[PDB]
Amino acid sequence: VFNLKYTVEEELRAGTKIANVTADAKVAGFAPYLRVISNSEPRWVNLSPAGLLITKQKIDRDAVCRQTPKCFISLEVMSNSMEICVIKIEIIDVNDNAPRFPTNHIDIEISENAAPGTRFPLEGASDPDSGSNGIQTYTITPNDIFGLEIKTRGDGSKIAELVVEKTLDRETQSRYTFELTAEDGGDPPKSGTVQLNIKVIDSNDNNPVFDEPVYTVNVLENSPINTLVIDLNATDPDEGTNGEVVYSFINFVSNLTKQMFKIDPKTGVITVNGVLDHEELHIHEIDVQAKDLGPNSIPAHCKVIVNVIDINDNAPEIKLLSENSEMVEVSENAPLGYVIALVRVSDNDSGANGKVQCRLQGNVPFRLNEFESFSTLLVDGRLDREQRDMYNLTILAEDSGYPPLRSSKSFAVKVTD
Amino acid sequence: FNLKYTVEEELRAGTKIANVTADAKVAGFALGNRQPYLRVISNSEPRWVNLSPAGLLITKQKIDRDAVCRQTPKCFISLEVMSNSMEICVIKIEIIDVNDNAPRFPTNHIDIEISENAAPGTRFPLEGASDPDSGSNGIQTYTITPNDIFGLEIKTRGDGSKIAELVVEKTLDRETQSRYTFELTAEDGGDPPKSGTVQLNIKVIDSNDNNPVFDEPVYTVNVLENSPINTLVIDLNATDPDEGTNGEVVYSFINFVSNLTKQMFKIDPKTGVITVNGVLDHEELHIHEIDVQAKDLGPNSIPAHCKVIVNVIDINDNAPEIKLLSENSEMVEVSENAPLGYVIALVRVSDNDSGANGKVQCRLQGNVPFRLNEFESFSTLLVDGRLDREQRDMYNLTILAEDSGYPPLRSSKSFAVKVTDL
Ligand SMILES: [Ca+2]
Ligand SMILES: [Ca+2]
Ligand SMILES: [Ca+2]
Ligand SMILES: [Ca+2]
Ligand SMILES: [Ca+2]
Ligand SMILES: [Ca+2]
Ligand SMILES: [Ca+2]
Ligand SMILES: [Ca+2]
Ligand SMILES: [Ca+2]
Ligand SMILES: [Ca+2]
Ligand SMILES: [Ca+2]
Ligand SMILES: [Ca+2]
Ligand SMILES: [Ca+2]
Ligand SMILES: [Ca+2]
Ligand SMILES: [Ca+2]
Ligand SMILES: [Ca+2]
Ligand SMILES: [Ca+2]
Ligand SMILES: [Ca+2]
Ligand code: NA
Ligand code: NA
Repeated sequence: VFNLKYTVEEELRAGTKIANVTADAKVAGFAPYLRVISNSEPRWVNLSPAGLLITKQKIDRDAVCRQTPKCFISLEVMSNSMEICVIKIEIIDVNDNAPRFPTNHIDIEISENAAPGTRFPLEGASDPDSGSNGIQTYTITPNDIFGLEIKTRGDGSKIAELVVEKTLDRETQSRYTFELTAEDGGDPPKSGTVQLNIKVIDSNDNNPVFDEPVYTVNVLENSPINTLVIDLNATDPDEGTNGEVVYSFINFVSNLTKQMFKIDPKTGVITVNGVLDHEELHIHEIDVQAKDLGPNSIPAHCKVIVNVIDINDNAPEIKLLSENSEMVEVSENAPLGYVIALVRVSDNDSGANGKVQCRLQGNVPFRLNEFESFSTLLVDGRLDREQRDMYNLTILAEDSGYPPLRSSKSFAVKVTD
Repeated sequence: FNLKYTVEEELRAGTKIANVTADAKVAGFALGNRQPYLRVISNSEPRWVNLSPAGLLITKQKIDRDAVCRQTPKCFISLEVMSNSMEICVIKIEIIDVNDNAPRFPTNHIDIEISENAAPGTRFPLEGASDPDSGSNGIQTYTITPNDIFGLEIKTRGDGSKIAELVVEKTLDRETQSRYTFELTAEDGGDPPKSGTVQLNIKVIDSNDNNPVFDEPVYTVNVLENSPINTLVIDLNATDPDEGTNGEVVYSFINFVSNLTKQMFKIDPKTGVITVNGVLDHEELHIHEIDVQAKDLGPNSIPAHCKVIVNVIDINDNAPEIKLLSENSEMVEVSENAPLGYVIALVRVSDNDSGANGKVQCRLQGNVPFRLNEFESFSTLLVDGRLDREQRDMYNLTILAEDSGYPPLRSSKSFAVKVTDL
């Protein structure tokens, strides 16, 4: 009641003659000669009454027991009613089934600025063959930014995972592509492969940058509403909303500044939005922020100095300084340059455009004379009042601008003794 | 013709500015017998300064120089007076500033808000104060209560005024410090350098800078086969220091794990509690490899993975099995004339259950006209008493088979056995 043993390969076509067992039954045992009782998987192996042990088909040893060492089948046979024996048939594995990959390729996503060291488990393959003939190494198309760690399992199954070697950046490289191979371990080691698409996702890692921290532009007073002041710009390399800068004024900034100026948020054009006045205020300073729409925003800023320019938008003004500012008087015997009154040569506008000169109408007994702050009305000749009591002067005064402006203070002058 | 004078501001009680009548005489002016020696024609803001019939020049108010002329290096009253008759005379009063206005912030509190992840050299502008004093009596500098992480840069503008600007001197981290409170104060250039102050509230806002750390990389806990639904395999943990949403982790499997894996195992996505969810079986499959990811709900996230190995435990749930190895399933034949060890048939003792739970003993029924003889993998039905066909043509035998497990499982197979002649 003793055993036998026989090796046959797999994937070997039908009827392939494994052993003549009638001759072997002699060589250490007893002597239809044989009757068959029990064989596992008779799909594979039939016997013959001649003692001939033949195969029935191509064996898919990989199918019925993938990735395992020694996979045999056995059977029991009886002599001419005599004692029995066990034949065991191990099915040696061929390197026929090469590495598979389920998908043809796989996409994966990684946030930029993931650390150097980060890992990603990705395992996928199939090499149904067992032992040395199974899977043994995966490997990437070698590069200086992405490496690989095979981690060897307790079974034997070589799993792998994707290490991130060097520091990452989306503004530089926004996607990578690699070829990922998977190898066998047969004398002619076979291998399929797959493409690997990496996609480097946008971290809001830059913040708005201004060209210079201070801008210094000139604009004219009483300007039209919606006239330009400056188109600002803040730069962001980041994707979409993580790079979509938006602009704003920030402080109270003199509540003037709020309603003297408008701002387009999406594009950074500071517009006029009110009656600018030199003679209200001669310079403006506006604090402008600009942040991205992303998360962890760090707004950048600037200051914009608007030097507002004087236009000649105010006439002159002539005030007469006395009791009764519509009329005055002096003597018949009034001497050389009796100062009868002072007057104000007064203008609001800056410098050039508010420098007043003033004559006196026509040929007249009264002259006029200037000093720094005001003007001295001083007589030139004398009235023999004898004939004529009064005569009502007007005083002419034009500023020195363009287009220049005027005004005139008419008043009276009788004479006494 | 010309006279220059000087008063301080905020001087009540009509203080005596000068005696123009004396100073006109010292320079040389009209000796009018007539009484209003000087006649006042013009004066900018008479509200402040009233002259006198007898040539005095007295004041009329606590003058506020900072009101009418804030932040400006000159603020003059000028007034003109004609002689008794003949000549004119311009009088000037330069009002000197004194430090009666200290700096002032608009509130008593400034709440700002920085993000973590803001680099060193990042800046923020900030309003400043209101010192309507003039010259150095105005604001000259600002200061933060000094520290190692924040500082200030004051920039001095063309106007003369000083503008402060909050710079971020060193690398920030919420997880270690989430709030700073500082004192922002603003100084004069006064003889007593007067100085008001205000609170600053930096508030470091959470960036999603951390990604879950798993307690280990490979977890390995064992569960019984046929174990019922919701019997827990392992409670997992991964840790995020970050705030709220950016902190809140969720747990799940990732790959085509094994279509079975998901059929057998749940996982609560909030807690990291992998429960059971199916008829888990040893004789189906003895170990699994569940691949768990945990990522934080929040911006520019990085996930974190681990591998839990669940060893399934063979319990004695599958029976023994007794397969007779003859062509006829239920009966067997043999001659009455047998030689005391005629092997009539074979039988399969067999059990799925691994190791000890499926190693099977097996016996006959009672009294033994025949006998069974266990070998490796199968047994052999030999004979014993070699009996007569004339008395008993047939017997109805039964085999027993009990495994070496607890609770111990047994089954049986009985059959007939007629006898012939040869
Ligand atoms: Ca095959
Ligand atoms: Ca093979
Ligand atoms: Ca292979
Ligand atoms: Ca980047
Ligand atoms: Ca950005
Ligand atoms: Ca980016
Ligand atoms: Ca104007
Ligand atoms: Ca003007
Ligand atoms: Ca003018
Ligand atoms: Ca004052
Ligand atoms: Ca003052
Ligand atoms: Ca002050
Ligand atoms: Ca941190
Ligand atoms: Ca987090
Ligand atoms: Ca954080
Ligand atoms: Ca079972
Ligand atoms: Ca079991
Ligand atoms: Ca059992
Ligand atoms: Na723009
Ligand atoms: Na947990």
